[PDB]
Amino acid sequence: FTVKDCDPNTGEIDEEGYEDEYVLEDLEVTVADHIQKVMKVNFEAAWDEVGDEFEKEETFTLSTIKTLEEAVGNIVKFLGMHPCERSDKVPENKNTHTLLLAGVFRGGHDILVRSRLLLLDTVTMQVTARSSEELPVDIILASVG
Amino acid sequence: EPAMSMDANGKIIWAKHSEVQQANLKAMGDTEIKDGERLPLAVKDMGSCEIYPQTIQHNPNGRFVVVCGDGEYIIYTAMALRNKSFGSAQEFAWAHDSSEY
Repeated sequence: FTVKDCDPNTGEIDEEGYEDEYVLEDLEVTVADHIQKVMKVNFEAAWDEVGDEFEKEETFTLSTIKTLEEAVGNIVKFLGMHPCERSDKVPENKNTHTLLLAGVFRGGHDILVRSRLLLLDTVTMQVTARSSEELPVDIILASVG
Repeated sequence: EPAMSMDANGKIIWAKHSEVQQANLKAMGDTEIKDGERLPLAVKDMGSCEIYPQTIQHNPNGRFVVVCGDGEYIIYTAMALRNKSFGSAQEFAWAHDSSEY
């Protein structure tokens, strides 16, 4: 900006004044500015289907902590989607969990996620992102973080 | 020295003169001239602290200065002319990053 001084009493607004620039804050763009979180038009089918065309994967095996919760903090909250297919709920503890989760991404097509968190007693887990849009499968796996 | 630190826009804001009030900081200038030859300043004080310093150090982005004097540290929010913060020292490091100390 070109920075101009004020008199608030009665001012002056004149062509001159000199610039300095100040660095502003980052904008990060989310996976929730774009999405409508949903319930499926056809989960059974869709669920699978989305796999069919779309599916990328990441696996981790969890050996120092046996808790979802960290993961959980990043996922419900980052994606802004619904955990489910009756596979959401956990009390202050729970043995196993799946979020098979929903919403639709911008540009029309959908971004779909299944997270099977598996507890043997370590957690090893299958995160699936399946999508009706290509950019989202790679994204979900990242974005969730 | 006085206590001053310069924003790379081009304002070395110092304070005081030698024992004058701190009331005097500023300098964005406005003009250009030859290497050997000499230059003009702007005029618009801010400040009129009390504590008498001997350090000025800019924030790592010039920005937040922490100034120590009388043995305590006033940090200023500078443009703000706000006290960014204060306490008593002994010795210092900014976490260079520009976010801790």
